[PDB]
Amino acid sequence: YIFSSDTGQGHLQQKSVRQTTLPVNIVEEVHEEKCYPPKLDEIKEQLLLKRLQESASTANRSRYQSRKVENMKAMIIHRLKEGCRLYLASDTPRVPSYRITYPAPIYSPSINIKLSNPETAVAVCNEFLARNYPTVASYQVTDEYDAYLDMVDGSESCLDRATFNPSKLRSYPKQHSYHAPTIRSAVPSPFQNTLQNVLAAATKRNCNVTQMRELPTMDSAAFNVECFKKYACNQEYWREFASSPIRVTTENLTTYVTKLKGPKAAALFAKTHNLLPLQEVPMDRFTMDMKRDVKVTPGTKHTEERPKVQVIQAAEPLATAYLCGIHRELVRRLNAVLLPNVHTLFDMSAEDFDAIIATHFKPGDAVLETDIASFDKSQDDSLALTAMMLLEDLGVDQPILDLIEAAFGEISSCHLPTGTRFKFGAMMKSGMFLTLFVNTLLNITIASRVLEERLTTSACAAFIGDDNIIHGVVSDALMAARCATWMNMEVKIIDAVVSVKAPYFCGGFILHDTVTGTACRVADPLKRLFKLGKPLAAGDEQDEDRRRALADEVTRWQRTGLVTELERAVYSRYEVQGITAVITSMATFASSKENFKKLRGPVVTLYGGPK
Amino acid sequence: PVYVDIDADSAFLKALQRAYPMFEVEPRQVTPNDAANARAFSHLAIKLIEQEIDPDSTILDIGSAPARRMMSDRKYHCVCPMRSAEDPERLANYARKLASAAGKVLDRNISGKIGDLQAVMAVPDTETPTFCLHTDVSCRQRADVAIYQDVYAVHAPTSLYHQAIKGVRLAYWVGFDTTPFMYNAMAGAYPSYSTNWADEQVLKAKNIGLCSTDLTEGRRGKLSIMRGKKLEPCDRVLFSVGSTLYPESRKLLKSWHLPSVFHLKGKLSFTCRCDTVVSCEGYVVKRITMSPGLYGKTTGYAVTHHADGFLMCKTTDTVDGERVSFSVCTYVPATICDQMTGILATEVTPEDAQKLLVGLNQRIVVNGRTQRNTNTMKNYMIPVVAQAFSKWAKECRKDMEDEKLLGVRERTCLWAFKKQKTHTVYKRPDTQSIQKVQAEFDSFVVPSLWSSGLSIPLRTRIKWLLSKVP
Amino acid sequence: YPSYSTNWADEQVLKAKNIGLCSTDLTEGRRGKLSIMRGKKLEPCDRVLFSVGSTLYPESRKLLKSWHLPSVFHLKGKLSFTCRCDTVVSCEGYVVKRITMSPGLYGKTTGYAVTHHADGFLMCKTTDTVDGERVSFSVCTYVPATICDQMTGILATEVTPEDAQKLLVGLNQRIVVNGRTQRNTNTMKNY
Amino acid sequence: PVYVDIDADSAFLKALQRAYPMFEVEPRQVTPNDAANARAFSHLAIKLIEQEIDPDSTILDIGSAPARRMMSDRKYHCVCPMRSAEDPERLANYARKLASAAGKVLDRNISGKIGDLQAVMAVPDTETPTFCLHTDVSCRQRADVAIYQDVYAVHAPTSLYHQAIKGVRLAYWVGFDTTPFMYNAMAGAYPSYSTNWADEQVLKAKNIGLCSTDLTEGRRGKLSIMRGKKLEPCDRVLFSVGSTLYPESRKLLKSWHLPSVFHLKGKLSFTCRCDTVVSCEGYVVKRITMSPGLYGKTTGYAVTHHADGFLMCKTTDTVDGERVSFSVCTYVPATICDQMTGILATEVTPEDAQKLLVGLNQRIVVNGRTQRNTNTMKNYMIPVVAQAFSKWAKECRKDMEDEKLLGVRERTLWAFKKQKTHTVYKRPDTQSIQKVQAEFDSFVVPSLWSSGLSIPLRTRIKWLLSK
Ligand SMILES: Nc1nc2c(ncn2[C@@H]2O[C@H](COP(=O)(O)OP(=O)(O)OP(=O)(O)O)[C@@H](O)[C@H]2O)c(=O)[nH]1
Ligand SMILES: Nc1nc2c(ncn2[C@@H]2O[C@H](COP(=O)(O)OP(=O)(O)OP(=O)(O)O)[C@@H](O)[C@H]2O)c(=O)[nH]1
Ligand SMILES: Nc1ncnc2c1ncn2[C@@H]1O[C@H](COP(=O)(O)OP(=O)(O)OP(=O)(O)O)[C@@H](O)[C@H]1O
Ligand SMILES: Nc1ncnc2c1ncn2[C@@H]1O[C@H](COP(=O)(O)OP(=O)(O)OP(=O)(O)O)[C@@H](O)[C@H]1O
Ligand SMILES: [Zn+2]
Ligand SMILES: [Zn+2]
Repeated sequence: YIFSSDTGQGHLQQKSVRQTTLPVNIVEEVHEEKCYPPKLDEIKEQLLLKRLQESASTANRSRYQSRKVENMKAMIIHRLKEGCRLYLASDTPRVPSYRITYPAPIYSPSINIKLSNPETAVAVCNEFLARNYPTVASYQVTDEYDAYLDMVDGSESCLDRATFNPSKLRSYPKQHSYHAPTIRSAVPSPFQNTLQNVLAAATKRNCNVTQMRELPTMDSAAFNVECFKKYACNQEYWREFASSPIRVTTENLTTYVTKLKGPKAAALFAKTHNLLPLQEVPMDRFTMDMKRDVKVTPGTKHTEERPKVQVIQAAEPLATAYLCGIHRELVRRLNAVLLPNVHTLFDMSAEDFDAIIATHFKPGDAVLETDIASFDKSQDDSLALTAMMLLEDLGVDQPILDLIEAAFGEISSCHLPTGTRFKFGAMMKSGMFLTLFVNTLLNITIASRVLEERLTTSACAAFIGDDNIIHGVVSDALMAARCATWMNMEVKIIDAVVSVKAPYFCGGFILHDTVTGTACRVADPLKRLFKLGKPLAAGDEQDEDRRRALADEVTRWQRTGLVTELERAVYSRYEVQGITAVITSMATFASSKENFKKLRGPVVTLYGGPK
Repeated sequence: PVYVDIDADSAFLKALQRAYPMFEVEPRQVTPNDAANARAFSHLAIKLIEQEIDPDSTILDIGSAPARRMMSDRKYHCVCPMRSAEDPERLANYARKLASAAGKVLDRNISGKIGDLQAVMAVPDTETPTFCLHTDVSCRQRADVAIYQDVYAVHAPTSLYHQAIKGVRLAYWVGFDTTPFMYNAMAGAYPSYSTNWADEQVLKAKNIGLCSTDLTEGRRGKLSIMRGKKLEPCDRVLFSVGSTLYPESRKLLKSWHLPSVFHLKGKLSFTCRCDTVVSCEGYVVKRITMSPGLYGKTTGYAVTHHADGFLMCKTTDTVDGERVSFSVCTYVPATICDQMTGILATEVTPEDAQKLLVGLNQRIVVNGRTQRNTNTMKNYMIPVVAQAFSKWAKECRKDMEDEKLLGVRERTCLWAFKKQKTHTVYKRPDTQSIQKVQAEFDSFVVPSLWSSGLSIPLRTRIKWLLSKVP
Repeated sequence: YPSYSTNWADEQVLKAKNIGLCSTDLTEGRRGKLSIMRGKKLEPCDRVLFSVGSTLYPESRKLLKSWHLPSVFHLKGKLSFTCRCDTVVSCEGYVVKRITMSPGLYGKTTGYAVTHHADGFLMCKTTDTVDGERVSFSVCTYVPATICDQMTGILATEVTPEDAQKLLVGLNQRIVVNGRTQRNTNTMKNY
Repeated sequence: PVYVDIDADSAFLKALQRAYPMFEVEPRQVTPNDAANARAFSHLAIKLIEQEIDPDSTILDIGSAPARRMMSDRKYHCVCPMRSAEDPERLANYARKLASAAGKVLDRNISGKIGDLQAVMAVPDTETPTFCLHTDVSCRQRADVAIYQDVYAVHAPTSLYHQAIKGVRLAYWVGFDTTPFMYNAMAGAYPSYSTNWADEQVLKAKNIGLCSTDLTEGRRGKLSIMRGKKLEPCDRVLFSVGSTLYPESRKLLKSWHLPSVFHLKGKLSFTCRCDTVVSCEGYVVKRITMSPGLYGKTTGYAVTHHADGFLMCKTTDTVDGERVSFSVCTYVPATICDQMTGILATEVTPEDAQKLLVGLNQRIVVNGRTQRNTNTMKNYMIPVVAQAFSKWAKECRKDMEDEKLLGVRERTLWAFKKQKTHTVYKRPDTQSIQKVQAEFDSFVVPSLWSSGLSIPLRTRIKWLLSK
């Protein structure tokens, strides 16, 4: 997710495109990446398969999958191209674009410090938890009978416009096997797929009705786009972009499918026999998915109240494959119209982010961080109109806009195992292929309107998802009065000062180095610490990608000139002392395969076995 | 409004209101009795009857306690033989209350009730318009309405005939349902009223509602000379309502399962009918009418309507260390039966059925308003009930895998047929049951000899209590 | 007659096991059952028993079938009349019929009776156990119109009995919230 | 309103209110007694009894403490023989309170009590409408109501008969439930009242409520020549309520488990009944009504109603260093019993059952919120209860694999095998039945009355009353 996940896969790429070998900033030109067209070959597969049988040590098998997957990719292109005959177009001359590059970052040396006995590391971590979090360290006294306790008490829900069968509401637990954790953090296990959990998750009541597409709604949207184009964008690209539309093209589909992996291509291939046309695919029908992981934050709140259940609304598989070739062009056009001091995390890597903010943040500087998650976007219909107006200005072809618009109105969801039907009104968060883009556009628009001209005169601004940071801005009564037109809790704002109250961004800390004198971003150690106290399901063999992720994260923590700063940042955020010992404990855990085995224990089986 | 002695949080209030839609019921608890549900139903039944009886009409009351009829503004004639072990307590209480409030109100013919009670104490064989010491056969008072309240010790055709020749044209009966005893079962229960009954031969069981056993280790055998090798129902049956014990007989219990129409032939002929007007989870109210003369024809059938499930299966248990098998019957709420329709389409093990029933026994609340209760049925009957459903589903799959021909019953020179196993009987809600009974009666035998049953010391005590009139 | 809690059965199948009006007892199965007669045929008789609520009414088949009058019939005797029969009200089993009678003799008779269906009528073969012996006969019932309309697509292919039962249960029981109006209804009886 | 000596935040308050819906119970703690729960029930039971009896009725009192009835506006006749070590202290306390309050109170007519107490002291044989030194079968005072409160030292059929011939038509009894002693158990407990009882032969056990042991290394054995191949309950039982010890006898305890209807025969004939009116987690209140004559017929059966689970199982312990086996009994709350219905559908090891019980007792969750340390049931009884459920589940499954035929008993070699039983479990809303004797005709009258006073004692009360 964004920077890096627990398995070190992340959402960002790993190729630098914003690096230069000169001590000054240089403007360059954006180019295109050529893609190899797949080709079909059956005679090679037949002979290789027979040659696979006679001798295959290690690389002989790999040639078979590469040949087999390559055949599947060619077949998908041939079938997919025929469906969208009424929307296919050709290549028109492109509009050139330019971008700015920055010099490479400088880092301080790192020294490794670790203990020897792995059991002592567990004792230190347990001592740290008890001293700082007394209630959390005394919760576990028996096994994990959460499923049984949830069945004993009844079902409480707050639904709206839903139907279900009462005869299928039964929640007797099934077999559950896991490994007993060693760290005394009480991280819950993922929930079981039952009808009771589905109703508990859908306990949200956002029933609000306003003017759908009337005159007052249009007036608010018209003002919003005016502020965005006046305080956050330059005027050198609008007229050129309107002349050249964006349409579905063979190159878009060929490039997209080639980027998929093995298993993903096979899954898509299985749904190409009865291929519906593009105009036949419904755009307002979704399916319900439950398989998720619970989210826990440092503190003592999960030992008193049960956490919520996460859900996913999945769209049609063919809908996200026909039109997913226009995401790259939309990103390029958006980056071209933004001001040089306004940045977006799309199409960057970890190193590029460090080089941009290398010489901007210094001690004693005020930074404003604001999130917009706590806001009901379903109350006002103008939030959807504003996004469409921005999309139309960017140069989206007219019939394609109708297909996109159909997914932002009335939608329905269904649960296949139980046949449960749900209906929702205007919704912004979903599982479609424009979710981050629309959220980023709305985040910039909200900030631009509230801050007015204070956004233009700034040193560095970064926007991604629902989080943002703006340099050199404080909190005054003018923004409170402007934002209090409807209510007061639209957004949450926090004031931060470098080297005194470290700013928080995307689950990390922004710190200023001492030896070199440059800014850098590091991860959150407490978030990792609670995560090692999560039970591991039996039969899982993913205990090697996590060790490498921990090893990389530990090295970044032990850089010289950042030990003292990290201590103060954690204390000013969570009011906790003594994290250097925890970091040392993490170092010895991620040193060998056998040292990582001390975080687990004997296997415990519940609700299973007729003995 | 009518007040009942139950708490406000009980789930039985909804059932009572549904069965009595012409009243307004409120709870008011003043006593923690263990049989509150049973007593509440009887209180409401009497109120309904009094609204259907024309006033200024005298009423007979067979086997009554006169303490609870004192405040009623009607004409009651109690028939109180001195036959049971509770009679002396009832008589003393009746006298004490009469004298203690002889002048406070004096508006319910208190003086008359005292006057004729003294007359009976002088001469035993005396008839008074309020009290007597005879039986239902030896009584001589003439009336037109008879009321039976929890009577199980008389023969219905004989008792009814003696009332008819004295001018009675209407009768009422209140008591438990007699359907389980027509199926020849060994044990049963009424969960809603906390009532358990069992045969005298299985009082040493282990997993029924009325039993007691001991701990043993296992010895090779017993030198019991008397060998029966038979286990069949007998006459003796024991009842337990709350914490009270009542012995009963099967012959008298089955005699109250009357058909729709029957004839009584003797020195005079009568025609009678029988209908059910109130039914709630085990308690029924029956109305019987009589008319002189013979009309129509009889068939001899009894019909019972089921508003909820009824089960009768076969179970295995150890009686006094020996493993045997018998039959058990019970009642099931309608909501539970409805939601098991989809599960029983295939074969299911008893282990799985028990787990499903427990899950279905939990509350469902949507938007702050409840839809399913937290305890629809009691938990001590789930194991036996879950076993019954397992066998029922098995017997349905075998029936549909062996098809016969239309209009032909196969019986295969000598021709013979085969009988199949039947280990469970299930009567779903909204389903009727029909039985065969007798509809013609012509024999009415009586002892024809009455003897007094009152002792001298009891007479002196009653007179002494009534002596102090202030 | 599910909508009125009415069940009727023939006098020869009163000891069945899985019908509306029957009663049986527990047994263990026997091989040496012999009977005096060797009856091999099972036709309905003239005696039928009705049960409305908790009340029993004996009936006869010939008298019941005599009220299924045609649309036009002639009564010939000392005085001749022409008669007609119409149905004006029908609701899930109960009908109201009106007959007009006029003196004289007119027209021509055909001899057909027509019944209009608004809900749905079924009659199939079932296998049960009567007095411990397994036989087969026929039963009939009424089905609502909404259920029949929603089963059109499923019966295009072949379906097993267990699959059909599960689909019917899901269509029958439902709870709808839709703001501030909860229903918890049942379309048809579950037995 | 009625005030009880109970902490304001205890779980027993809800149980008391449910058992007495005609009163208003409020807590007021003034002393840290170790048996507070056992005294609150007795206080409420007496108040209910007085409310239903009419005034101006003479009330007897067998084995009472005169100091408790001093401030009551009722007629009492205290039968107080001197046969216990706690009796001389009670008499001195009664005299001290009587003399101290002489004059300040006028509506309780204690002036008559003071002078009348002086009369019996001078001659310890004369009768008195307020005091006496006789026994239950020796007093010759006539009344109509008799009250027994925590009495286990008399024979019920004999004591009741002697009261009936004096015109008594009502009786009451307050005490512990007799059901555990009818099952012939070796040890038991009353968790709600902090009461433990044990037999004389198991006083040196290791893992029961009332026991004590030592530390040993393990020797070859003792110089024992007697065989002693029997371990059966005897007629000697020790009770412990809080910190107070009471010895009892089994025969006298079982005599109070009276049937529903029984007859008394002799010079005069009586018929009577026994009923239960109050029951709360071990304490019961019984009412007996007696009438003269002879009516009806008897059957000799006793019925007990269970509002909460009752358990009895076989356990293995180490008495004085040697392994033995015997049976124990206890009570289980109704809420715990209902929540275990699903899990006992399978075969569970004692370890799994014990862990599940701990989670239900300490870490329960309601409405999505966790309530820490509710402690519905006391923790020291969980290990034995967990084992009982494990054996019960195993026995039920074996019964399902031995299906038999209807109404037959197999005989080939004409003896039938008897199965083994290791657990008796009574679910809530289930009744138990026992067979007892309901015909009593033989009675014995001592007629050997003799005083048990002393000269130094008599002087003490005389000095106190001669202020
Ligand atoms: N099987 C049976 N049940 C009875 C009989 N008499 C009463 N009952 C039922 O037992 C319940 C309790 O009886 P009560 O209403 O308390 O009678 P009571 O006059 O207060 O005195 P008791 O009969 O001693 O309890 C009644 O509601 C009846 O349903 C009987 O004779 N036989
Ligand atoms: N087994 C048994 N229990 C008794 C006896 N007497 C009293 N108890 C119970 O012991 C409990 C402890 O309360 P106590 O403090 O003894 O009552 P008390 O008479 O006010 O004070 P004491 O002088 O200590 O007896 C009482 O509530 C009784 O229920 C007895 O003789 N045998
Ligand atoms: N003809 C009668 N025969 C018997 N009892 C009668 C008759 N008429 C009235 N009764 C009343 O029935 C009651 C007698 O019931 P019964 O003799 O069966 O007592 P029981 O031995 O305890 O058995 P049960 O449980 O049936 O009551 C008495 O109260 C009596 O007033
Ligand atoms: N007829 C009686 N026989 C014995 N005790 C009586 C009698 N009447 C009253 N009591 C009282 O019963 C109380 C119990 O005395 P008991 O003879 O049982 O000796 P204890 O061993 O100290 O008590 P317990 O046996 O109950 O533990 C005495 O205080 C006595 O005054
Ligand atoms: Zn009379
Ligand atoms: Zn005396």
